[PDB]
Amino acid sequence: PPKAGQTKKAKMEAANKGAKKTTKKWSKGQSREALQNAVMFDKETYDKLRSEVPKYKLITPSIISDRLKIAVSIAAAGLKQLCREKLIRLVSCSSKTRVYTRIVQ
Amino acid sequence: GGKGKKKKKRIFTKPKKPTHRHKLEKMRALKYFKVTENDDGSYKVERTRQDCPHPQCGAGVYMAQHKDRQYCGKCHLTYK
RNA sequence: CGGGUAAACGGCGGGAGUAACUAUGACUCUCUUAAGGUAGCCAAAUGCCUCGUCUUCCAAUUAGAGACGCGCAUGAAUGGA
RNA sequence: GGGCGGCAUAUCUGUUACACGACAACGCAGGUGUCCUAAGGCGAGCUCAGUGGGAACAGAAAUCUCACGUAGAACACAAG
RNA sequence: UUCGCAAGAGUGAAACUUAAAGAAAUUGACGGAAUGGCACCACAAGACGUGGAGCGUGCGGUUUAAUUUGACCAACACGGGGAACUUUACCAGAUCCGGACAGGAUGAGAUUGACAGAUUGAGUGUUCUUUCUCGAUUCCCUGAAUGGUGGUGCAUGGCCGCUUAUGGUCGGUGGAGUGAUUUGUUUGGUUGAUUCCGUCAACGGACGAGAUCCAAGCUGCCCAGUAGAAUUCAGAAUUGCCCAUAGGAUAGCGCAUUCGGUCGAAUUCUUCUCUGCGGGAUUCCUUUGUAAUUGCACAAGGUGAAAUUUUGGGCAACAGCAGGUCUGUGAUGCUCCUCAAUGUUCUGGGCGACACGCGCACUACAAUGUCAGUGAGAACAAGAAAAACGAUCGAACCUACUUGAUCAAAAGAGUGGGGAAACCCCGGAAUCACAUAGACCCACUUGGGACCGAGGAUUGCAAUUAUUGGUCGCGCAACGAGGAAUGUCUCGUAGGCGCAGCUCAUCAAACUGUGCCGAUUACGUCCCU
RNA sequence: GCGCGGAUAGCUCAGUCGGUAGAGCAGGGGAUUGAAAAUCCCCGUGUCCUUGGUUCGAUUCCGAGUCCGCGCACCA
RNA sequence: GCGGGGUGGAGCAGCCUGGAGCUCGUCGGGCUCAUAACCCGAAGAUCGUCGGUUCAAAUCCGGCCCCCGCAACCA
RNA sequence: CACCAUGUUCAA
Ligand SMILES: [K+]
Ligand SMILES: [K+]
Ligand SMILES: [K+]
Ligand SMILES: [K+]
Ligand SMILES: [K+]
Ligand SMILES: [K+]
Ligand SMILES: [K+]
Ligand SMILES: [K+]
Ligand SMILES: [K+]
Ligand SMILES: [K+]
Ligand SMILES: [K+]
Ligand SMILES: [K+]
Ligand SMILES: [K+]
Ligand SMILES: [K+]
Ligand SMILES: [Mg+2]
Ligand SMILES: [Mg+2]
Ligand SMILES: [Mg+2]
Ligand SMILES: [Mg+2]
Ligand SMILES: [Mg+2]
Ligand SMILES: [Mg+2]
Ligand SMILES: [Mg+2]
Ligand SMILES: [Mg+2]
Ligand SMILES: [Mg+2]
Ligand SMILES: [Mg+2]
Ligand SMILES: [Mg+2]
Ligand SMILES: [Mg+2]
Ligand SMILES: [Mg+2]
Ligand SMILES: [Mg+2]
Ligand SMILES: [Mg+2]
Ligand SMILES: [Mg+2]
Ligand SMILES: [Mg+2]
Ligand SMILES: [Mg+2]
Ligand SMILES: [Mg+2]
Ligand SMILES: [Mg+2]
Ligand SMILES: [Mg+2]
Ligand SMILES: [Mg+2]
Ligand SMILES: [Mg+2]
Ligand SMILES: [Mg+2]
Ligand SMILES: [Mg+2]
Ligand SMILES: [Mg+2]
Ligand code: NA
Ligand code: NA
Ligand code: NA
Ligand code: NA
Ligand code: NA
Ligand code: NA
Ligand code: NA
Ligand code: NA
Ligand code: NA
Ligand code: NA
Repeated sequence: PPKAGQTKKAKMEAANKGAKKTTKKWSKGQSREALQNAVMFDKETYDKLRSEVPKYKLITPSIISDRLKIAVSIAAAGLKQLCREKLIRLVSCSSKTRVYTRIVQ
Repeated sequence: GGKGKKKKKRIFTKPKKPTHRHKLEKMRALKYFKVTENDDGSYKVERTRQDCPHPQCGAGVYMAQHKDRQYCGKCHLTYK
């Protein structure tokens, strides 16, 4: 075995006692600002969804959340409602993803 | 750690146990029998030691006698 | 301001560690200058300590000579040997 | 002695200094050449330094509260 | 001592020290010398990681009565090494002789074994008190002998690993050298190849390479009551007008579809499946290609299931290494212990012990996601017992079905089947899919489960140092993609995903295989090794 | 001649001036080795200089010192 | 008598209140067959000691203990 | 044409 030369038991003991914590953090990280997204609709936010969200060429739950500062869970819920009232039309659909667009005229 | 199969030479605290030697009783069968004399001159002998009841335990073999118990060598059954 | 010039006047460092007995320090670290004293020479008419230390000279040597050199404060035409 | 040192060369407080005032030394202990538009002026409110009992994080020590507190604080800088 | 301005030049010892110093050639090895090739245990173009976190595991240290020990590219999930007891080799203690045999002293009383009380960790005759039983098997002591996971792998055998994954190695006779040695075995092209063609002081051979062998893909004969299929009769089901809570896209335009429980019959057959010998592929075919100026070949395309060692393995020469193993063996020499044993059993502990450092894994850091549903769907494989025990079978082994169930999981039971193409099994694996109109919505958060608490069940002679599941809590434990460094890899491959076997009474973060989903990049080079 | 500073393990050198003995090297025994060097682990050490006040007691506070270092001793 | 200095284990800045820096050394991990060199990180300070000032002292004001200089002349 | 130092003693 590579038994270190001139290494003491006191040298050993002082090595492990100083080996706790210290060296770490090999990544920069670059922290981000928190996203304050509302979990329920306000009166003015719900008014924007019924009026401003239509006549958008591309409509997506993640897009609407980025506009109205709301959660995607309720952003998707409002979009499903706007389809029930035929204000927007659904172009691509799956379990995980829905794409909507404005109606013609 | 220690050397491979090196003699230990450990001290002993307890006294050494001697080996058990069989204590020999001289003329054993003379003690198991008491000789009686009949008026015709013939001698009748009856054993003073009990017989172990179990047929598997020595049909025709004797049974010990202590002050507190009575047991046998073969059947190992004891009476108190 | 920018160059040259010391046979112009002149000037020519300090602290610490280190070799398998122990001294010592070839070796290394560090602070530093315009350059950090080179070849030599020396208790020299130049050494304070100092009547330095060793050898020699005497019966006895603060003297003399030969050595050594941490040289208060030796040293190169302020010419060195 | 002079020189080197210092300054006793202009000047403030305490002590020497002897209970009026005055008093020497290169006597002792320290200061002065500055600083302040507020650190000047006035009015009004308040009480300081410290302790003690208590109140999350709170611990000797952060802030709140009640008492006691003759100055034991502060008044730019030496001292009275 | 002579000469020289000096620097020096001429002449020129000894004491002492030493077994070689030298010369030229040979074979190796080495070169920050040259030439030609090759290899992702190399790089290039990249992939996915490891190095950062938690945890499993091995290694070193520390600790300890002991934390048994080997190994330091080619040691470190390696010793098939996942150790509760055993294993087990270590530590604290207690038994047995498994000291055969020979020679002596006892001896038909040599001895063996023991209930009760206590000695003890032991309702352990170990020993002791007290006796009974046994019987010539044994005890006493002298030599000897045996056993040992004792030492020594630097005394060895065998086996293995490595040099060393490349193309290497060796005689005979002849030639050349005084000889080691050389030629053959060489250069040119080619090839993975000392593979071939050509040349030739070499001619003939031998081994390795290739061939052979085993699995994959295509196919022939054979073949089925341990594999299946298609029809025909019957018996049952849907049946046409229907437009989803918003309902898009995607085949149908003589007889309409289904129904492995409808456990229904009959007939026919080998399309799938099973497999012992075969076939099939070799540069075979073609370039106004490269090369050829003979050749050996090569590159593109064709034929084809397969197009270049077809793909993946197995085997693998000669020389070695003081490589590993004396911990596989009744493999072993020498040596060590040998009756309070280094033998052998039994009890308990340890191998796991934690300021720390390292190898290899596992799980992650989330939305190309986590949960809760639903669908369709593999392959390799394993399954029970004796000169024992019960009445030649029957129980151990693996399962399916039912029940438990008039209410959690894990369980627990009953019945039946399977000696394994027959039962499991129509093998309902997980990645995966879902127009699921499902929840979450960027946060150390429904990510991540480390750590810990209480209940309960199972395996075992024994669960404390949690053996392992299952339930509810903790989750405020790090971890938000990882510095310098560094591993493996060219196509059904990497990466991902499970499954079986193996260790296994109980326990896979392991290995050995297996199939599933399936790429990026390169078709090179000698810059690094 | 006087003043100052040192006398601690076998050697060298630390020690809160008042409870302190820290070590390195030299030795004995193990780990490693094919045997060694080297390296690591475990063990034997000690008031100095002499009296007093002894802080409750002294290398550590005083007196004497030895024994060694380091300075300095008419005037013209 | 006059002037300057004690700062991580070594040498040396900062000494211009609110603070300790540089090189080496030490430790951990890399590269290497291994050491050095080299690469990536870490730890280590009563700023001699005793007081005072200040809201606050390496840093300002005094005492002490050392270290280094310059003076010590005419008799 | 950047930098690239070293390897304790005997014996296989
Ligand atoms: K001058
Ligand atoms: K004389
Ligand atoms: K005022
Ligand atoms: K030669
Ligand atoms: K290899
Ligand atoms: K270990
Ligand atoms: K055993
Ligand atoms: K061998
Ligand atoms: K070869
Ligand atoms: K010849
Ligand atoms: K080639
Ligand atoms: K092989
Ligand atoms: K061989
Ligand atoms: K050297
Ligand atoms: Mg000189
Ligand atoms: Mg001189
Ligand atoms: Mg003179
Ligand atoms: Mg004279
Ligand atoms: Mg003289
Ligand atoms: Mg002289
Ligand atoms: Mg001079
Ligand atoms: Mg001069
Ligand atoms: Mg005067
Ligand atoms: Mg008066
Ligand atoms: Mg008066
Ligand atoms: Mg590599
Ligand atoms: Mg890790
Ligand atoms: Mg780590
Ligand atoms: Mg290799
Ligand atoms: Mg391994
Ligand atoms: Mg286990
Ligand atoms: Mg044993
Ligand atoms: Mg054996
Ligand atoms: Mg060997
Ligand atoms: Mg040859
Ligand atoms: Mg060879
Ligand atoms: Mg045991
Ligand atoms: Mg282990
Ligand atoms: Mg539990
Ligand atoms: Mg294993
Ligand atoms: Na006022
Ligand atoms: Na001469
Ligand atoms: Na040669
Ligand atoms: Na690469
Ligand atoms: Na990583
Ligand atoms: Na010949
Ligand atoms: Na020949
Ligand atoms: Na042996
Ligand atoms: Na190369
Ligand atoms: Na020797």
